[PDB]
Parts: sequence; structure tokens; C-alpha cells
Amino acid sequence: PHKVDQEFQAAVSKTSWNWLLALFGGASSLIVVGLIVLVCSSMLINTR
Amino acid sequence: MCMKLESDKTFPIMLNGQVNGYACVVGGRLMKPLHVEGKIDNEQLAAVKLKKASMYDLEYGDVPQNMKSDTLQYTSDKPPGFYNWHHGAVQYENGRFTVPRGVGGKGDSGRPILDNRGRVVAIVLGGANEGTRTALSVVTWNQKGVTIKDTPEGSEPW
Repeated sequence: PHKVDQEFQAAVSKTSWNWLLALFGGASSLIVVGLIVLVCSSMLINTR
Repeated sequence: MCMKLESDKTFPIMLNGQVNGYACVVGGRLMKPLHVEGKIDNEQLAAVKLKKASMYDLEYGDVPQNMKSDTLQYTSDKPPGFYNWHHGAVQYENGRFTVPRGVGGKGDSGRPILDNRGRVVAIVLGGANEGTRTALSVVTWNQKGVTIKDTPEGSEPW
């Protein structure tokens, strides 16, 4: 029998964490860009 | 004066039973307010697709053939006061457009304020009765020439 038990934080390989976190960080970066341009639009409508 | 000047250019907006606003032909642009609901008249300037603004409370488009008659130049060159109007004369004292009491009701939420030389200066949207004399929320052009809004406190659309 196996001496240890699988864990979700461990059984996922480091390069696969890198790929999944890369896609998730890309999605979060585009969300951050959207909030940034929304803040810029708020600045413009305060300027007018 | 201005009543004949803006004629055949200030096209009224129907509430399906009466007129609830006016539409302007400014620079090839069919400018009408968004709070003024209903159907615009004619067919040459009614079948076009308009794009909402929602920050200036207008809607704009283009005319297909009427550019020869779509002649209402907008101008931000504006000395302070003594400007003509559909109904009377408007005053721009203290940087604010001002009108005497009473005049201005439903059906009059979209007509231009002209210049002394027949140039569109302002497009009225609403008003408030307070202070020394009543004031108008209106879309105009600033010194730099970008579209700007000037609105009093409690300026509901008449």
C-alpha cells in the first residue's frame, strides 16, 4: 500500500499550477484592465 | 427673428398624440434628447439608426442626403449674454444661461439656442426655478470646444 495519501494541493504538478495560474492571472489582468479603464472613464465624466 | 431662423431645421418629436420635444440638425447630426420619448417626424430623418450617449442625455446620428440643408453651425465663441431663442431672449450672465419666469413647458425640451448670426450655441434639456432668476440645464461647448453639460440644482426637465 501507499505510505501517504494524495492531496489536491500536491498531486497537481508544478508546471500545471504554472499553466493554470498563468491563464487565471491573464483573466484577472484583463479584469484589472477593465476596472482601470472604468476608473479612467469615471475621471473623464468628473472632468466634463 | 429666431422663430423663422430655426424653422425647417428644428424637427419636433411626437409623443404619438402631440409634440413632447424637438430634434436638431447640427453638423449633419440628428440630435434629440433621450428623456424625450416617442417617434421623430419625417421619414428621411426617422429611419436612421441613432446611438445613445446617456452622459449628455442626447442621441445622435447622420442624415443621408440632407447635408445640403443640414446647415446649423455650432459655435462656442460666446460673449456673456443677449442671445436669441425660440420663445424670447436668453442671458448668459455669470456664466449661466438664464430665462425669465414661466416660459418653457412640456414639448419644449429639445430646441436650440441660436446666436446673433444663426449659429447653434446650446441645446436645452431642463431647468430649475431658484435663486434670483431661473436657470437651465443645457448641453453646450466649452472654451476648448468639447461637449459639456451645465446643470443647476434640482433641474428637472420641464
